[PDB]
Amino acid sequence: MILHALTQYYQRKAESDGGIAQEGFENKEIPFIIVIDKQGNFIQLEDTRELKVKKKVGRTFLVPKGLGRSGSKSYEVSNLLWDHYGYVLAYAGEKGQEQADKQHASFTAKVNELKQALPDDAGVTAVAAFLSSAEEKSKVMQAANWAECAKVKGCNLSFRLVDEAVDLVCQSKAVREYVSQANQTQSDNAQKGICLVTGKAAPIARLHNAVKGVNAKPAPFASVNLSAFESYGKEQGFAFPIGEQAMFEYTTALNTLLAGENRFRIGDVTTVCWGAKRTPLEESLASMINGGGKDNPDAHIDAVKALYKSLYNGQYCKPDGEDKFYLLGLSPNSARIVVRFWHETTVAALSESIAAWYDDLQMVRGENSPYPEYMPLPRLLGNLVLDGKMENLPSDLIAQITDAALNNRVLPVSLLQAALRRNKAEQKITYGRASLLKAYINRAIRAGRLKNMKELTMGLDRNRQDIGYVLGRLFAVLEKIQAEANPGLNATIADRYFGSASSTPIAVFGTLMRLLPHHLNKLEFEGRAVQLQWEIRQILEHCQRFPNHLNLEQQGLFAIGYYHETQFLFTKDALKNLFNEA
Amino acid sequence: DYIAHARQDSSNAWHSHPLQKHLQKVAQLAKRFAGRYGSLFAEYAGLLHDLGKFQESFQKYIRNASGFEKLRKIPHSTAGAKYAVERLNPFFGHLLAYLIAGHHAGLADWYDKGSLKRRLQQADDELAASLSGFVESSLPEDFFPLSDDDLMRDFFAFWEDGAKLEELHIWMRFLFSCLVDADFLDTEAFMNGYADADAAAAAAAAAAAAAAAARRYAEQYAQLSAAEDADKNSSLNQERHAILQQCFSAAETDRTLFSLTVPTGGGKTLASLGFALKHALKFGKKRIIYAIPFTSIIEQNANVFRNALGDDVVLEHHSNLEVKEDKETAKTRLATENWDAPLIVTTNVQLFESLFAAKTSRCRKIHNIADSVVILDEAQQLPRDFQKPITDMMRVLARDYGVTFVLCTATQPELGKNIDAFGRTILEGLPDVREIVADKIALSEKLRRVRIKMPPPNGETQSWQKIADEIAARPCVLAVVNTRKHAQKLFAALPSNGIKLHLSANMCATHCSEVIALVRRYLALYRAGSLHKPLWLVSTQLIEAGVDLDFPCVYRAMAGLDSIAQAAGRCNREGKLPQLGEVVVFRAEEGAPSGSLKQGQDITEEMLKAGLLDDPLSPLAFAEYFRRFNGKGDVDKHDITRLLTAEASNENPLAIKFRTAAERFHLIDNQGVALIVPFIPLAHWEKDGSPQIVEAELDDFFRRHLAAAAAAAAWAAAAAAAAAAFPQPPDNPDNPFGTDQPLLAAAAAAAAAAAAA
Amino acid sequence: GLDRNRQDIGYVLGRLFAVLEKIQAEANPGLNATIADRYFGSASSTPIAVFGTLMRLLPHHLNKLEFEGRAVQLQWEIRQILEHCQRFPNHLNLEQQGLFAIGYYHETQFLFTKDALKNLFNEA
Amino acid sequence: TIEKRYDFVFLFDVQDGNPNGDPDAGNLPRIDPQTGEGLVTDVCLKRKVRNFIQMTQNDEHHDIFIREKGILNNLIDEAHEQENVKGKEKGEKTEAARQYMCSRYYDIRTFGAVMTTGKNAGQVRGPVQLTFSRSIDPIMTLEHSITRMAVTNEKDASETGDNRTMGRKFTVPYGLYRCHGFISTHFAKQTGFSENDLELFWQALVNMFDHDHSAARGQMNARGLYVFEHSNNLGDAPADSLFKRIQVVKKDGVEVVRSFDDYLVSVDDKNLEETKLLRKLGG
DNA sequence: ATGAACTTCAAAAAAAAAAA
Ligand SMILES: [Mg+2]
Repeated sequence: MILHALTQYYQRKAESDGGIAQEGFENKEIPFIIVIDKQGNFIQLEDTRELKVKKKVGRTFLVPKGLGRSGSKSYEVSNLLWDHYGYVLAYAGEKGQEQADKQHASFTAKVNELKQALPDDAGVTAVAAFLSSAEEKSKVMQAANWAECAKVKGCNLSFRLVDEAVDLVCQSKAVREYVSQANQTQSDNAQKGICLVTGKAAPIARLHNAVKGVNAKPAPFASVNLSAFESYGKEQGFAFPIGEQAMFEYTTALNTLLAGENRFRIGDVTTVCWGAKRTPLEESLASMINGGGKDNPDAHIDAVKALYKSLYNGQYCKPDGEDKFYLLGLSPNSARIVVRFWHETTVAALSESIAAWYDDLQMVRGENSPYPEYMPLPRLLGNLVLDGKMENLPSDLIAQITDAALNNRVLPVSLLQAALRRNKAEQKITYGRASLLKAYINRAIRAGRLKNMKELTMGLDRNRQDIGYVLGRLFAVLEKIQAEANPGLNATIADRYFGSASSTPIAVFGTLMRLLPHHLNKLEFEGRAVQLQWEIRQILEHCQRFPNHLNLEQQGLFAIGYYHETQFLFTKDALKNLFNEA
Repeated sequence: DYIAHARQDSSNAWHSHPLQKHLQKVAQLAKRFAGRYGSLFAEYAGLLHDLGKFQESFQKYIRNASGFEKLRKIPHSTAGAKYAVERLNPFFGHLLAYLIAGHHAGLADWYDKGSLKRRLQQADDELAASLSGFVESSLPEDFFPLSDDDLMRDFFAFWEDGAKLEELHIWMRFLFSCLVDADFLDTEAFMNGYADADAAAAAAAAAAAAAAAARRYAEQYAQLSAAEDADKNSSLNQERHAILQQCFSAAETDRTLFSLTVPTGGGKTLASLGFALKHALKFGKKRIIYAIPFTSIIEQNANVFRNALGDDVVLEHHSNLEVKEDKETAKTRLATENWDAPLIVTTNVQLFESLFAAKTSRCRKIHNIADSVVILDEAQQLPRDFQKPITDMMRVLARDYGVTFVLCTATQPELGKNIDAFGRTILEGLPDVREIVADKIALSEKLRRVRIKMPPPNGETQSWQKIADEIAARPCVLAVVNTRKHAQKLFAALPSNGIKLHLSANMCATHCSEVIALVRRYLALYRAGSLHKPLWLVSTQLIEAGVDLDFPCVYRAMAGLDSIAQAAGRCNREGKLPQLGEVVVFRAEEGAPSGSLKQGQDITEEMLKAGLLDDPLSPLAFAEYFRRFNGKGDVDKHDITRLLTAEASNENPLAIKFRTAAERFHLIDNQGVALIVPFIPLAHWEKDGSPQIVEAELDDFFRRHLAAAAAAAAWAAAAAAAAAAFPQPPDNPDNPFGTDQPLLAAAAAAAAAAAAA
Repeated sequence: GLDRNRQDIGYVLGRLFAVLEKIQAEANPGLNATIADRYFGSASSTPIAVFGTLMRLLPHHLNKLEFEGRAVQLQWEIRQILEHCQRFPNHLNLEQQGLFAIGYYHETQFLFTKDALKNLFNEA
Repeated sequence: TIEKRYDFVFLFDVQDGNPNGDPDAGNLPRIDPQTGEGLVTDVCLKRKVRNFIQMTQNDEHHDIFIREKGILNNLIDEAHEQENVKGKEKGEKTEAARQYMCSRYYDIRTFGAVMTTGKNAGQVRGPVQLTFSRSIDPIMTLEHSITRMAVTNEKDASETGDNRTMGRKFTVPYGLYRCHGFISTHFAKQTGFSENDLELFWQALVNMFDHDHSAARGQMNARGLYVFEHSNNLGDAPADSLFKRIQVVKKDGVEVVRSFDDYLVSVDDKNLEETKLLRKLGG
């Protein structure tokens, strides 16, 4: 199902007119297309480049498929009419001649044996007269932009004769048919059966085709080539007898999705997501749709793309799915492709890890809270960072919190450590440090990494007995009383006592609570002083002694307890109510 | 109650816009706003556009924020959208919810950015509150009929044979325009105190800058036709009339999608309007839109159109937008937020960007594009990067929106017929475009302003100092090199013998227009009398933007015929020269940096070396250039035609991405950053101020002559918000790339009188 | 949340100060500067400093208590606390520093829980 | 550079004051909480030694890497404006900068300094490493609430004319902090920290409290500086088998201390002379 | 001759909230 779900959208995108390589071809990224006249005579070396900031090498021309050269005598293979600045010009940037001239001795051979088998084309007779020139090819090096194709190793030049103007020599409706004939005769006399993917006879394809976009080089996604990965003496592709017509389909299915908008990194794991076979598009809804509705394979991938993007957008919505999205989360090994994810499941089922991420991360917010309901990871991790989210450690943090969030894994200790660092370093617990600590501690509980404690809740737990959480609440009420006593404070007992009330409660809370009677005295509403003192009595009723030192477990609680109680105090009528029910 | 809009009256009173009549009037207004398209369909979003305004909370915020009966920012757009999605249909509901929940937050995506799927699922509580408000006091239960069976009519009255998915987004934006126009025209009919828009309340001439539409045609365009034809009868006006005699015969035929193939000086700006207002009167077209790639031809058409039609010509530079005030702007400029004027002339980056917009403000116009005649002058600069979305939407608009896109560029945009590579229809473009010129090719030969000389077909490249000597040999040489750095190199290669004038994007738009104005009067001295000092102008694509320069001879770097045509337009502009001007293309050093520019040369080169470009100003060679050009970059850049293809599934029907396909829809690819380098433009020394932008060419250079001794200062950047005075800043920026910044540490005032650093 | 038999001198002094201020704040409830507002800072740290004076000051609050039996109520729990206080410590230990605030608010809760003192007294 | 390795016990006391306020804890003195014993950061005594050297030396080769308007990258960039502007080849440019910052700044030559910051000046460990100073007995931080008859910005000014901002003055009624320190020879070789700089440091340790007085410190003194000078660059004896020779206890019958006369500082120089000196520099 | 050693292959890939 890993590949029959790729074959079964090649057969969908090839039938949704989405423009996928048709049965013999490949959307190869040809950077430095060659222009020739009708009888040779190199005209121009156009570069079909200029895309995303790393100038990806060429407009994807859907040219005859890359033949997977890959060998010591790699020169013999010679892709049909597009290959290489070493195959087209015999120019070796770093490979040396006789490893580029023998390439050109075979690329010219390939073109010519095409020309004999495909005459009166004026496109291949042109290039076959351009590949029997040795001078116009020399003129290719003396081109205006040749110096920029020599810069890109493995440049793929291809032969657009002039007077076709978009259509390559390998695009004419004879080379197009030749490839549709050279992938229907030569790749049909091979090992007769039987398909792994489709199950049909469909002659077996040894050498699956170089799935591009995963690795540093197009690597054969399914490729058993070492002395023992071969199971039954099957030798490299008969270990997995996938037909040529099916091998091509899923290879060019990955190739487009790793080159399309389907590709997106879940985290450090480039993933191709495509909608499964959509339901028959119930009649009423299909009444308005013309055709009617078509199963565009990559249609609602956004639902899943904007699910993992929701972890950074903070725009997570609990989804109701039943629209199943294939999500093949491949990743490079070295030059194999490691399927790290495979999910035919719905986006609702995929969300169960981000939902648990944004439910373990749920934290109290008052009214008109400037904080998002589900707080974006970059803005969430920005509460761990020095002052702006780029220095949060790209290996135990932003790159691992995401893996701990995308997968409902345990948030690393490096959050308590980092979130606590910032709690007592910014001298305040931003929503985002309280929320992130709530997520850490909830998952530490759920993993049995935080044994005695019970999972935190959104709200303040006017309970919880936790010698760190209740002192966090105590600090929250103490600082609320101070900020209620002195509205404009320059050094709240946060900014002055937090670093040691969080981590060392006897050092401080024995002296915060001498400031406390004075703060209560200064409350202009003495009844408000009574209410706040009542709740600090309630808070401190759960406390039997300020601990000498708060474990890393509880300084997270302190921060969570602080934020819980401080958003309880800044609730509409919470303290007035809770006081009035006593 | 319920208080749709709380306007603190100018008399320190407070008037309440009753949400009853607010929704009723908006629906009625955006029932006429849509024609056969969404007449009763857009109203069902007009009825609902501010349903959430019924929120018991919002009826505590609009009071709190607007000071009615004495700060939370309560959402209200989503509630009407959720109401729609639950009541009408999963299709029609989401269709209508795009409009509704976007009506203030801008058109939203279903998934990616500002996702509707999120907002609706989170609108359940908000919809409960707002619907409780709706039912609580007033508003008879059959006030929101949302009659899907009746609403199925105007959907199927327009979507004959079902809803095309790949262009269902155009309603989602056009009917969105109907809603946002109606709500804005009604909120600001109450933010100004008229309590109505469609009626004489905001139809009063003091409200929204009314302008004559069809009566003015017979008066004033016929006036300037007669007063221009009777002026002269020479080698011109015998073909200018030959243009605007078939441009007038072309208005009869239906052919909803047209194109004007007229070269420079052939009544391009006078017959494009001429065809439009004859095809506007005929085919019930209520508006004429005239779109320009750059805000330079915008001036040359503002002047011409006002000289034709007085003051009706409404405009938005979108870059300059000069800062004159007091009801000449901000009254007529209040009529161009939505183009509710018969003759709107702006750029096809405030047309198409807005015509493909999602933002609430930008989207108010697709109303007025539909059932108009959009004219695209210099349309050959419609970005091939965004050529597929632009051409599909203009094709759809032509097909069923009653528009007539006019491609009144010099050569043509080959905006596709079906440029299909294998079987797939790449850029499924405009079907059967009529060249309103009877003979496209021979007329460009008949109206050939300049004979052109390409570089030798071999690969030899003329050197920078070589072409410096070449242009030193003849006077008044425009020299348009491809890069700003090529402009610096050419300016660093010219002798001090003659005046060398540098013009690259390393300069400021006001300083730019100053340079063009002084070049214009230098040319005038060359014609009327003579300038003994040699004249030339080192330039980049800036002169390529239709600036009125009559250069006898133009050497232009090796790049696209699109740009070669523009260079030729600056050579022998308006004629009055001897037999022909002389434009020569030089294959400069390394050329055409990257992007569309490098593909520009790689096409123009690949023709002259291959037997094409026999006359590389003929339209047949130009269409060949564009035919090559489209199909050489991705004719659809980032995704846009795929983003807006409606993508209907039973669970998430009609999941168009809009703020994804508006944010990614950037015609101006302003890659990098924009630095403002203060070049003191000029001053009248009459308590000066006066950036003097559009009278630079006339007022300054008639009082103070061309002797390069002008002294005047105008300092800006008061560092105040002021909500205005913004076009003294980035009216004067320059746009280095991100590569040129870390090699500069800011080092202000380093931008010289010829360019920046 | 009150360990009436804690014996932690900080905690028993906190309890003692809580009842002392309870009496002061029942002696005259309208009080600008209760002994929390004027004495707590050292009662929590230097119990010998105040707690001597706090009990010069205590019988007079017990007199000022309007409900003469409420005075017995509160004096009884002062004695209940002071059984656990063999001496007012010179300087409260840091553990005891914090436990004094613990005691203040534990015993303050115990006093402001409705029937607790009146009940717990009646089991003596 | 020095050719002996030193391990010193620096007993310094505070009589009525805040030896080292914990910014994490208001300003109340740093305290080992679970034992109540006070703490005085190593950086605190390094600071007062810095203040002493900045006080007395007043000359180049003994600067301090310094007081408030002490943007450290300014001094570091001064290092890169030296003989090693270009001639030291960025790799060892930072090492030549270290050698400079060590030459000029006695702070850097003696204690280390993280100067990798501006025009990177390397990373000096510093031969002299004071430890934290844990008071022998629990400091009974008094936290003397004080008063000011004046306020600050007219936002905390009283709604009547009576301005006052009582504030708090934490004092240790007595604490005999004990700072173990290590003059490591291996890093004296790195910084050029010499026996002259070391005698400066011993003077600084003895006299660093006679000069760094505050309303906060009240009265701090240097009750003893017992320096164990090993024969080798290496350690003749383990450092803590030496520090246990300076046993500081509260005397026989003091419930808790109130002066150095309440501590017996028994120095056991009986057998350390294996190859090694004990010099009672301060006590 | 079989299986390690080696030689070719190919030339990455990049994001991320408002708020009506
Ligand atoms: Mg509204």
